[PDB]
Amino acid sequence: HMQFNDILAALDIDLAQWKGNALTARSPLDGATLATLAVDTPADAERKIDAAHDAFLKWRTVPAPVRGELVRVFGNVLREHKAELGRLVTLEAGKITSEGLGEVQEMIDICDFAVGLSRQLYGLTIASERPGHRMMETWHPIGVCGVISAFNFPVAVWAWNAALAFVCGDSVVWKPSEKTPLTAIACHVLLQKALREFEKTHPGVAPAELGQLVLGMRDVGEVLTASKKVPVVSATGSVRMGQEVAKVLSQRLARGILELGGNNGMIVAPSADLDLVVRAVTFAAVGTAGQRCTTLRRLIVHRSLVEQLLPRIEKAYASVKVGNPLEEGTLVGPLVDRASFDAMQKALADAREQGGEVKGGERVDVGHADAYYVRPAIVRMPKQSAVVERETFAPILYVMVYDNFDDAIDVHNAVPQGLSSAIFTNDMREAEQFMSAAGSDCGIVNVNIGTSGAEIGGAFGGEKETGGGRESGSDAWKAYMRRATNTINYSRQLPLAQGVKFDV
Amino acid sequence: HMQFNDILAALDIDLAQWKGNALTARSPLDGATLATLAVDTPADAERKIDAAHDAFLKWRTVPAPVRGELVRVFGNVLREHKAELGRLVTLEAGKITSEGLGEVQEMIDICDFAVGLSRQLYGLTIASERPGHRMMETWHPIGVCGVISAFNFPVAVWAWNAALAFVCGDSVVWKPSEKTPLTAIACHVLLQKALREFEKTHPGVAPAELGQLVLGMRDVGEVLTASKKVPVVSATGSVRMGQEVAKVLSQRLARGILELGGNNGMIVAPSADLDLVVRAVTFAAVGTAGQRCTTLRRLIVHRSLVEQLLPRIEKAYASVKVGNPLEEGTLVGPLVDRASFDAMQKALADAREQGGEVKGGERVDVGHADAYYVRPAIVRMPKQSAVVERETFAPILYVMVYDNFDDAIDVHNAVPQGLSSAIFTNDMREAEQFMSAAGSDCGIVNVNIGTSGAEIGGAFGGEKETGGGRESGSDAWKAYMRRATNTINYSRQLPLAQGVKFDV
Ligand SMILES: NC(=O)c1ccc[n+]([C@@H]2O[C@H](COP(=O)([O-])OP(=O)(O)OC[C@H]3O[C@@H](n4cnc5c(N)ncnc54)[C@H](O)[C@@H]3O)[C@@H](O)[C@H]2O)c1
Ligand SMILES: NC(=O)c1ccc[n+]([C@@H]2O[C@H](COP(=O)([O-])OP(=O)(O)OC[C@H]3O[C@@H](n4cnc5c(N)ncnc54)[C@H](O)[C@@H]3O)[C@@H](O)[C@H]2O)c1
Repeated sequence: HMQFNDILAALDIDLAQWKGNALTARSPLDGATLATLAVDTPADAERKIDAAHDAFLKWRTVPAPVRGELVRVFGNVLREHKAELGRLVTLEAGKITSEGLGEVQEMIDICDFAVGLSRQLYGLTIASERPGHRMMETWHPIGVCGVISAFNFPVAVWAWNAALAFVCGDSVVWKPSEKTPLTAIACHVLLQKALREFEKTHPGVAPAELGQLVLGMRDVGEVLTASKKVPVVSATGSVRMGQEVAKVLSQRLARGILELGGNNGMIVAPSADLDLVVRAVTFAAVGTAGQRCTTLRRLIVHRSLVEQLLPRIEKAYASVKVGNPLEEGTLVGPLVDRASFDAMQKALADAREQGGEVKGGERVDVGHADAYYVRPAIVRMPKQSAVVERETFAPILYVMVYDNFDDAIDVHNAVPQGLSSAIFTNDMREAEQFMSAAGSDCGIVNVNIGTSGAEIGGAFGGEKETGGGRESGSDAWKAYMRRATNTINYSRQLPLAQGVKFDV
Repeated sequence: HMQFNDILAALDIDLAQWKGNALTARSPLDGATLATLAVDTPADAERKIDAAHDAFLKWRTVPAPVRGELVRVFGNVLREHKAELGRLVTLEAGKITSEGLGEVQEMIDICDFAVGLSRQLYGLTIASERPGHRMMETWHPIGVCGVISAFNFPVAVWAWNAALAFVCGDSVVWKPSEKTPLTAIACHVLLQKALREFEKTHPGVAPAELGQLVLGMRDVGEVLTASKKVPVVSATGSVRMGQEVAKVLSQRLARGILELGGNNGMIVAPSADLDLVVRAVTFAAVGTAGQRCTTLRRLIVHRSLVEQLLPRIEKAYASVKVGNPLEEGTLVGPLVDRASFDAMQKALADAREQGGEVKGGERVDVGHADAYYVRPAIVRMPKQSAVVERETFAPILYVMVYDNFDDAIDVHNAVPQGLSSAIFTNDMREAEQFMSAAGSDCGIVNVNIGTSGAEIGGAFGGEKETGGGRESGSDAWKAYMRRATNTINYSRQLPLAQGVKFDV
């Protein structure tokens, strides 16, 4: 049990430098104010973008393996402060202590992955059709990387973008969610510590302005997306946010990494391991109070399994501990705020109007009118009606029955989102069909592991309204750089004159 | 010498099936009407998009090597009709006979390249951190591929997109420039011939509606870009077109391959091979009457070379034959239309107001008031002023002097476009600096080969206002498919209960 001021002190955060009376930093745990903060003006945001661009001009000529060493040092700083940073994630995002720790560990893991990439950043050498010419494809730092992040992963989304961007020779301007500024301040402070350690061993190499933190409301978010000095913006959030950002990027022909909403489903086929299913369903649907973008929200269960499987899931649901995420034993912490609670209860009301039968979903009183805890809900639906197609960012699992596998695929694919997906089956034919071109239409398509089944090494992102961006693994790093095709003529041969007078 | 009706007959085009009184197909050679055509209504366009989507649903499960066989057959059909199709390109786009032939040969070359890709389409198998799990990245046909193309490469741009899209399991809906419909009709007719040959050896495999041709004005172009059944649109044209298309794509969170304008420059450094430079400059600047998107428009010449080099370029310029592109000896055919001529003369007027000294640029009378031939212009400019930053799609080469190499790079990079670029030097240090992160900012960056130096095997496209899309070589094919990250759990191990009641 570390108090809030102990956390700040252990992170070496001096709140006096960030205090103000513009932005209230609230804890979902009890609704209490953690601190009140100053915010950037639009002009402040522009100035920070100018400084990040100057930083980029220096950083882009630093050898990438040297750039990776800063990221390696940053990984070690995060390791040293993992417990306190994780606790801050719990206080501000409301997730249980182990998920706070787990989210910081994701930051650390991507640092080490990016260190590996810092010795790669592979283009190609390519055969040329021209005699005495050589051809290659090279990759180059692109410029300032804007990062717009959501409340629910307040540190790992930024780390995923910044580790890659720094290794790729970019500076970063970060505008975190106005709901989670304190975790962002902490990350920024820990980065400054990394830069100080790196400056000891690499004097003059890293620009002090490499990472920028912009705190505030829509006005500074709009400065960032409209800035002609920011050639790529990674934007994580709602579908509506992504549409608006993409419109601004398009107007100035800039690049987007769009990581928008999910509405993730699982098909449970007749041969599924039910002992495995009941656990995988429960944990993916109720984890983080249904506030992961990969949260399981749709369950498509074969008719032969309903009578066996559903009472087991209901039994697990009822035994899940909802409570303050600081307590040992808690599995489900609070929803982030009232708007989230209201949208949940509205979704459930819609579900009932649409023929659904709701279990769970009621509010859990913890003694605070401005803290919103709920029992996870599981809703038997006669079809995948309008409410099921909405992403309600809350623990609601809609259950639909299917008979024919092709029909289950169609139902699975019929929502407008396309982030993650899973099939539980032991039949290799169904598993492969689900992963095939006519199967799941999502960016993440898993077999016998739930919809949060993803790791550093894989490209992370989705299709359809999820926006098409990819982060983290595979060659996602290319989105932080610009491709060049180079043809080099080392021949002394002159082109044919074609009757043109070239003689001296 | 093949007459127009001979060309149609040899291509097996029955004009009676395409004739109408909506769209006039005009030849830039003499301004004459070649034919008057029917056009698609918005509803026609929607119906064709529906048919292409149905075609996609069938084609996406055809093995890619089988899909490549259709493209191989298409390549052979193009070989058989190369002379006549090339002649049609000359009549409609106005380029000289060898460039008409050369453009069709690009279609043929990309077919064979796509045949190779049809046995690849590589994703990854990737280590997983989870015991008893396997992870991989797979690629899948994405859906209908919209293709919007420009007048000046009326057949190769479509071929570049369609060869890859077909091999990648996509259908194609093509809306060619309203300025070059007849070349598009020919390509579509030749594709139908390929489908008939393929149907003999592969009965029932390829959907008849795999390729669609949409002829008409903005109204059908806007149906295509707004269609929710078209997940990717490849758009080749002006910067303004690309901005408008990208806005529509963004609103529905769809993917763009944007191939917009260039404003391509060459740095000539003190050690350059001047015999080589004078030829490379002349051919890249005046070729196709300055109507390539890679046309050389800006020359940044070291002061020590000006007195030697510029009279040699002027001498070559004056000897260039401007005339009807059907004539042997012609190097420079006509501008496409009056609007192009007027914009050229306006640019030259602006250049003079901005201190420039113009040579060439006057109209060449060929006896037709509606045919626009010009002498290529070369303009000595005191600086890279406002007119030089505009892309004027005409043969105007602006010449700026430089002293310091870093300053030349800044001037080279100061325009808003970013397609292709070149440095002519024998100094390896300058050549590498130009290709480095702080060098040319373009998508194509060449050494001792001009700004049209590109080939099938390289990714083709640019940065900045050029829009960021890539076509043809390297892994450009990924833009026609959707990535999936697959994690497969084949372990029998249950997750920890975490105190949740899972027992039966
Ligand atoms: N795809 C992913 O990787 C991923 C990861 C985490 C969360 N999410 C999604 O995020 C959502 C939950 O996060 P949220 O509630 O914070 O979303 P949100 O859209 O309300 O806000 C996300 C961020 O965008 C900013 N923003 C909003 N509108 C903006 C605009 N027009 N211009 C500039 N900035 C703007 C916000 O200030 C915030 O920083 C869910 O839909 C969830 O699925 C997706
Ligand atoms: N980047 C490349 O690979 C490449 C290749 C060839 C040409 N170009 C560029 O193309 C331009 C010359 O071609 P152009 O004069 O035909 O260009 P353009 O922009 O006038 O037209 C291109 C195509 O877009 C269509 N179009 C225009 N506005 C549209 C809209 N709002 N919605 C839908 N469709 C729309 C036109 O009908 C035509 O088919 C130059 O700028 C040149 O640099 C680029």
